[PDB]
Amino acid sequence: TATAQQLEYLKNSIKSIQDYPKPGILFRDVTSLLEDPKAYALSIDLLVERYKNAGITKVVGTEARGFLFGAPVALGLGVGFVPVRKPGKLPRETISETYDLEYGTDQLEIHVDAIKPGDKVLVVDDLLATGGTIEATVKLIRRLGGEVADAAFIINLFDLGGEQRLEKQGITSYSLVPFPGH
Amino acid sequence: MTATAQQLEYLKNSIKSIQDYPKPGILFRDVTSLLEDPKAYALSIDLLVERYKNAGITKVVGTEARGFLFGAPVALGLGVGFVPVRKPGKLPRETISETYDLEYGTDQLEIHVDAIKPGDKVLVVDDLLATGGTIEATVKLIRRLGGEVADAAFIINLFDLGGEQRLEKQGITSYSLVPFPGH
Ligand SMILES: Nc1ncnc2c1ncn2[C@@H]1O[C@H](COP(=O)(O)O)[C@@H](O)[C@H]1O
Ligand SMILES: Nc1ncnc2c1ncn2[C@@H]1O[C@H](COP(=O)(O)O)[C@@H](O)[C@H]1O
Ligand SMILES: [Cl-]
Ligand SMILES: [Cl-]
Ligand SMILES: [Cl-]
Ligand SMILES: [Cl-]
Ligand code: NA
Ligand code: NA
Repeated sequence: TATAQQLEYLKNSIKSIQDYPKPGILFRDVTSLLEDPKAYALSIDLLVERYKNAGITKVVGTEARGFLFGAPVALGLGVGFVPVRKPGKLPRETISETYDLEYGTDQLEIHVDAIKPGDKVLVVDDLLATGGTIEATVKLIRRLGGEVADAAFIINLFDLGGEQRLEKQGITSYSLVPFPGH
Repeated sequence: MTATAQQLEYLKNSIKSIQDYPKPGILFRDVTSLLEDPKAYALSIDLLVERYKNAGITKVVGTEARGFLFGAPVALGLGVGFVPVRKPGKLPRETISETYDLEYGTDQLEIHVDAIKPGDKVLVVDDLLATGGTIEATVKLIRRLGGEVADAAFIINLFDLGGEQRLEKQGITSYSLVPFPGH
């Protein structure tokens, strides 16, 4: 759907920083896109347009960069936003999922009352790398009886194989900006 | 220009309160129940955008992570850039930092040096104003880069902790939707 001029504007809006966080890493920085009101609005409008007819009842966004894309997408779809958070940050009853980091593991939590049977959920995050956090988030949603088949991202690091990993869990990914490298 | 009684009631009733979180003797005001209610969440964003539509804001700064959920939709509603202020070691480009006092220790916030220019007029957004310590440090980051900040907006004001007065004395006018008593 989106024009060359639009996709090139979004790809050009994202700074890449060599040797962050360590030598030999090319970091894709979405904060330059957030600072540009044309790039930020275009990115939210394109994600909303993709899902306007999917019957989404809830958007789930991952802490913390995913909040910046999932919450505007919730408002554009006319639905509730549910955060999945690092441990200890949600105040009411939660469930937890563990996922791999580059170094060791960590947890994501969700409020148990945030998703129920008959919900259809979209997961939104800034960037698809391993897809570890998304696999964890999908497991939280399904444990509460929610349906999820869709994840949406600004950036797709397509050399890291996150998309095929999610396809095997029944998730279709939509991404605006593909970048090579790992 | 302000919430009606019906709107204030609806927003206040959309917020759940949790005793003895995150420590005993605090009554935690939880915005997640407002976020999950599309009527409450859209209303909250509409009321903040309306307040600043004529204020000449050039940038919105939102503090990590609950502030992101209100500052980002306000930035989009105003048609202006969003700048996150984050916990240390998350922002990848050149930063400056501020250290501030919490009840049981110190906390640190960072901002990208290139995100704020002299002449920028900045609105700061967070979910909840308590002592004002967090927003005070955020305002220092913005002012150290030459940004001009006269305005902070919140969903919730804990009016007993006098954050509003602490901020007005720093040239920051607060706009908050839901007042609650207590700490
Ligand atoms: N913003 C980013 N830009 C570039 N590489 C990234 C970014 N975020 C994560 N990675 C890389 O993806 C892997 C981490 O995967 P994950 O644990 O899914 O974040 C490592 O190889 C990281 O260097
Ligand atoms: N009762 C409370 N309910 C929820 N959040 C709180 C409460 N008291 C303080 N906070 C949060 O704690 C941090 C410290 O607030 P401040 O004292 O304004 O720096 C901010 O993120 C506030 O939003
Ligand atoms: Cl993050
Ligand atoms: Cl659990
Ligand atoms: Cl937070
Ligand atoms: Cl009360
Ligand atoms: Na490498
Ligand atoms: Na009007």
